[PDB]
Amino acid sequence: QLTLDKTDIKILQVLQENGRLTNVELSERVALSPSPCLRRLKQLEDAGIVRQYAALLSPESVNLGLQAFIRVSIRKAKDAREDFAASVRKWPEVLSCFALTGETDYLLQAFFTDMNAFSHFVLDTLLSHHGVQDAQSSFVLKEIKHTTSLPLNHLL
Amino acid sequence: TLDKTDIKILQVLQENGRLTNVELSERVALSPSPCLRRLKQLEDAGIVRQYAALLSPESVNLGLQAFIRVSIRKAKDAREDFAASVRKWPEVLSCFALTGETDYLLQAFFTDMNAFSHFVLDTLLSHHGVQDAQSSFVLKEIKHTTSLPLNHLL
Amino acid sequence: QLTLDKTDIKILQVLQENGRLTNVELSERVALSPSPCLRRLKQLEDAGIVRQYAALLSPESVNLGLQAFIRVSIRKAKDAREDFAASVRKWPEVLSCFALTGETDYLLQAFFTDMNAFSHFVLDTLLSHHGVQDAQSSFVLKEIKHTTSLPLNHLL
Amino acid sequence: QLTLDKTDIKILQVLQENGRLTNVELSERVALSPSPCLRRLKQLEDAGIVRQYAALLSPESVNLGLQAFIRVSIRKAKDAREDFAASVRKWPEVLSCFALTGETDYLLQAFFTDMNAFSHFVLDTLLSHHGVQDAQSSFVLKEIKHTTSLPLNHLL
Amino acid sequence: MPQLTLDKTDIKILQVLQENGRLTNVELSERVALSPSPCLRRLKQLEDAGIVRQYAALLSPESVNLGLQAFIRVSIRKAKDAREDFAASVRKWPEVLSCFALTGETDYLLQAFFTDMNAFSHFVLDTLLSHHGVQDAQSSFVLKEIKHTTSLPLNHLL
Amino acid sequence: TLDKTDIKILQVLQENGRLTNVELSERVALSPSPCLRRLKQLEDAGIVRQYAALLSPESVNLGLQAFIRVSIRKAKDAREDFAASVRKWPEVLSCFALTGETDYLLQAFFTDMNAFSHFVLDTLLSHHGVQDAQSSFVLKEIKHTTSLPLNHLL
Amino acid sequence: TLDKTDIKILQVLQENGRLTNVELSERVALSPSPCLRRLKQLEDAGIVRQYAALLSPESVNLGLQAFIRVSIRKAKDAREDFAASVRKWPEVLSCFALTGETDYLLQAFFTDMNAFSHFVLDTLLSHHGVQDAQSSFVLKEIKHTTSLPLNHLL
Amino acid sequence: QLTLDKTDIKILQVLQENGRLTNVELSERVALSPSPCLRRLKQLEDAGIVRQYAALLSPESVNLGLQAFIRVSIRKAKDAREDFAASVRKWPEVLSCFALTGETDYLLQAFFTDMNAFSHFVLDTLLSHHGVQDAQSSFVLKEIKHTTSLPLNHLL
Ligand SMILES: [Ca+2]
Ligand SMILES: [Ca+2]
Ligand SMILES: [Ca+2]
Ligand SMILES: [Ca+2]
Ligand SMILES: [Ca+2]
Ligand SMILES: [Ca+2]
Ligand SMILES: [Ca+2]
Ligand SMILES: [Ca+2]
Ligand SMILES: [Cl-]
Ligand SMILES: [Cl-]
Ligand SMILES: [Cl-]
Ligand SMILES: [Cl-]
Ligand SMILES: [Cl-]
Ligand SMILES: [Cl-]
Ligand SMILES: [Cl-]
Ligand SMILES: [Cl-]
Ligand SMILES: [Cl-]
Ligand SMILES: [Cl-]
Repeated sequence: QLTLDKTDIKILQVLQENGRLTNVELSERVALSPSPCLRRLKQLEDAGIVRQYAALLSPESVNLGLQAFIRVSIRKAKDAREDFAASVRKWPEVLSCFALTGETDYLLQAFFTDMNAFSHFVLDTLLSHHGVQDAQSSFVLKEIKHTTSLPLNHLL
Repeated sequence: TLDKTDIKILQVLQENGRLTNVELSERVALSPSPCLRRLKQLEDAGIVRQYAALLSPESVNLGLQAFIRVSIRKAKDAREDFAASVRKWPEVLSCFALTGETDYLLQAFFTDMNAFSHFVLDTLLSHHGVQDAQSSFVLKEIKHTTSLPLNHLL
Repeated sequence: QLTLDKTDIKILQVLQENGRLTNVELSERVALSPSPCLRRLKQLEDAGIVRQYAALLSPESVNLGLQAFIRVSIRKAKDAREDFAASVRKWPEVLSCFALTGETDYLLQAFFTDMNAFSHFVLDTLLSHHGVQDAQSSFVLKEIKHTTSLPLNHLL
Repeated sequence: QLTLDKTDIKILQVLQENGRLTNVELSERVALSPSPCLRRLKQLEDAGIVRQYAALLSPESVNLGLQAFIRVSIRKAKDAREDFAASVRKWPEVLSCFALTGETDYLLQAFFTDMNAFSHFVLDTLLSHHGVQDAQSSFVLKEIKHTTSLPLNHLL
Repeated sequence: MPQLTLDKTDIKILQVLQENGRLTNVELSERVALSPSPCLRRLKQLEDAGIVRQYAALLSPESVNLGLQAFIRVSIRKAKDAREDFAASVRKWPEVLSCFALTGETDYLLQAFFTDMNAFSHFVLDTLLSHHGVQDAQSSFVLKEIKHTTSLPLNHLL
Repeated sequence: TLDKTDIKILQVLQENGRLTNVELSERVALSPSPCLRRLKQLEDAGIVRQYAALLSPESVNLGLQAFIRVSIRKAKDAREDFAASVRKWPEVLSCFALTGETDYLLQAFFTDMNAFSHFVLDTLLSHHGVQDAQSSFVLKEIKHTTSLPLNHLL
Repeated sequence: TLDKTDIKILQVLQENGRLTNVELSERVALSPSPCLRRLKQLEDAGIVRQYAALLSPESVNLGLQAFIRVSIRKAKDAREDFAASVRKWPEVLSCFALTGETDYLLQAFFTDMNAFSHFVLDTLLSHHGVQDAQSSFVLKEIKHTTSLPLNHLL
Repeated sequence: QLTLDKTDIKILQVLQENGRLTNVELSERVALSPSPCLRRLKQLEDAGIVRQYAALLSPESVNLGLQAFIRVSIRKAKDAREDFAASVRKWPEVLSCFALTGETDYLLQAFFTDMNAFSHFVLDTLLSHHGVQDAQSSFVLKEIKHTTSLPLNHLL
């Protein structure tokens, strides 16, 4: 079970918040010299800790006013879970999809311009999928918090 | 005014947040200087809100991922107080007020059930604004990206 | 109370579909001369059988792309229902409100431009009303049928 | 499309509540001369903003004392949704039907003389529809508000 | 114990009376192959034992214009003497024929009769929901009666 | 057509189906013969449909009262077949097709959970027309009368 | 039939199942021979069905305790096939057919959510007789004993 | 902590099923001499691995023919949880009580002679507890499986 030191956590905490920092900029943030700082970054990156760097966008800025959480009930037939998994990976409007432990078989998170766009997706793609028994959706009224930064204080 | 090129820039940067302008301009078929102008404007307008290192939960021993459905107390200030506190809980990555029976959906990460339990009993349910909560946990990730769809703009 | 016959039913059927027929046009299709037709229609109005003539609009034509069914739970406090009723009647986005027999205390039918408008209303107006314990909402994916015409065949 | 101003909105606000006003009456209320007023209404009709004029009746006055909200669960089979939609459009007791985003696949609003008539409809027509999986209903205890007027001032 | 107390002919008497509560002793005795005197003694024991708790005329609801039969699910408020106060009021409401505290999510299940939905609505809005003990109620209505008897099964006593 | 006196007759007999005409006459404030004649009209109008002895469940070792919520199979004749079977199960006193989520509500009596369990598992759930069933049991009987309200008729 | 002393023996042994007969008899105020006779009769009668060492779940790295609500498919032998399988799943300690909307409630133990996920996805949901399952997890154990109440017998 | 080898596991597997085996019998089972076996068991006890030895009884043999699973809703005040836990620990008919992650706050497992006894407990002890908001229950129709033995193969 992974264990990091005080400054390696600091590095990871800076990178999560600012994925596009030069080494000097990171060095300054974590209180190291660029050489030791770069050396630390290597090993973290080489450990698989960092899986991707991403630009995160404002959904409103690209006319995606509608954010849906869709609860999908899967058909109880063979390959339905697999087939559905495969299709969801090819739907760009669905950002995330998890098999969950409760009543909802799959929770999907998806973005749309408006309800008309959402309606076309649900009726013409989602519910028509041979592996999908049913779906029900709720929508975002307000984003309270949304970060991609994982908690790391358990590592110290 | 986002055209085919602005969209491509956005699509490339969502997948590869750490691309050099050299590689960016190449992938979006622009000379370096026009490309750097476009990106900067996209950044200044707030279309690009942040660049982020995305870590692997497993790699950092966060094996338990929770979706917590929170029922808020029906009292003045509860919603604000709760929102204010959730912003200070680093195990909670996102919190959305929703349109259905669930008032707030939280997505959070923990090492194991023990850590989750300490959070729920001693922090979440003990918050004066929280009436109740129930949770589900991830059995399997089928998909997870931070990339928004952009095709509707085209 | 009026006694409605074949001809009165025909009048109501004709006007439910075509509310703006002139008396001459109405009289032409119902088997009453224009004078008795005029008189009978005023009787139907005066009896409260015809409660209103309305122009019906297309929601999409006036940028109302979001139609919501809002299930509201009322607080068990004195005046909650009465204060809620009074408020609902002054909320223009809300077209219909019915106290119902099942688990939902009140069902509201409302129109909005988009989810953002819906959110402002739910958060700033509905959920902040002192009589309102909670709300949950569903939205129209597709209109299969929508008429204002009541069935009248049982009267024949 | 058309560009709507205060006067156009007023024309629409007035006709939504007073569907049967003569052109002269309408022109007096909206502060337009009869000729321009006539032209303008034709344009609003032609644009599809005004889709119908209807006499609205009192359900009680025509012995339709039971108003049902029916939540219908559709069978997951090919053509079930379309066969159901086709049939619903031929059932005069059902005034509206909407496919919704939540747990209910379709919400129906229907009027009946009484529970007897409801029960005949449900047992002999609705639940026996090959496309219908199940139905459950709620009935109106009290009407708090019921209008057909859409809110328009967002256009100003 | 009833198994000890009641024999095959005492069962027969209870079955007969459950279906035909207005039989004289001579009639009852004739259907149970008993003489009036013993038959009357046996019935007396059954009434004194509390086995037969009541005789009643059962009416057709439709014949008295009671077209609406409701099953009402009531949630009690968690307060001192909410349950007691509610039971007291429900015992006074003639439209409610039966009320049970149940083991599941529904706190109380009520069975009630009304002429139509308007009368149901007046009861619910003005009487039931206004009651300080009542947190909430939700109701279903009979589409069709498949079976309705008051006769208890007695074969286990044999 | 029913007047105040007809209402009194039905009210009285609902509570005591064994009352002699003499006693009934007194309670409804009629002479014996006009009272006997009114009651025959009511019996012949269908208004009185039955006279019944009502027994104590506890007295006959039926200490378990169940309300069973049955989901019917969505098939031709599953309803008709379930209905025909229910009519032949003496432990089931009442069965109604309802308007809500519960397709059929059955009211039934058993000695104990043991006998209930045998009924549920070997008779109810094994029926071809039964999709599922779930049950609640009586904790306390607050009220139980067979008497209909009649005040609406006056 | 169980007298006051038999009850005492059962009370003591439910809490201390490995006591010597000498120790046992000292705690019930009996000589060893009578105490030994009594215990043997209780064992022969089937009253004491087993002696068991009880373990700390956390001590053996079983930090996740699950309650699994399983819906059985409506098909011939599904229930029986599901029962037989459950009996061969060591992670499942108990399984009850219940009266409410949950057909079967299982109590099971796992090291963590990863192990739980494997069991649910690869074993449970893949069983032909399982239509659906949903689970909850222990946040805190408030009380857990194996001792049956015996005061009703006194 | 105490690190378990295969022979410690075998001791636990054997004693979980037969908690009353003598040291001679236990050591024979697990392929040890009596003395080492005695020491190993003591250490497993001292480490808290074996927390208790128990005589397990047949519920039916002692007239406990009703087994209930009680889903309790706790009153949402700071005192309710601790007061309920304290009271539950003193109710012998409740064998186990767990706070769960789902909608049910606490799940109780409890035994009674019959529905009379259960009802008395629920109405007069449980529902009347100041910390209990509500409770709902299910009952065992059939025990498919019931053991106290934990699985231990993950340790091998
Ligand atoms: Ca599911
Ligand atoms: Ca809510
Ligand atoms: Ca409600
Ligand atoms: Ca659905
Ligand atoms: Ca309840
Ligand atoms: Ca149903
Ligand atoms: Ca079930
Ligand atoms: Ca809860
Ligand atoms: Cl999966
Ligand atoms: Cl929208
Ligand atoms: Cl909020
Ligand atoms: Cl559709
Ligand atoms: Cl009605
Ligand atoms: Cl019982
Ligand atoms: Cl011991
Ligand atoms: Cl043993
Ligand atoms: Cl875990
Ligand atoms: Cl043993």
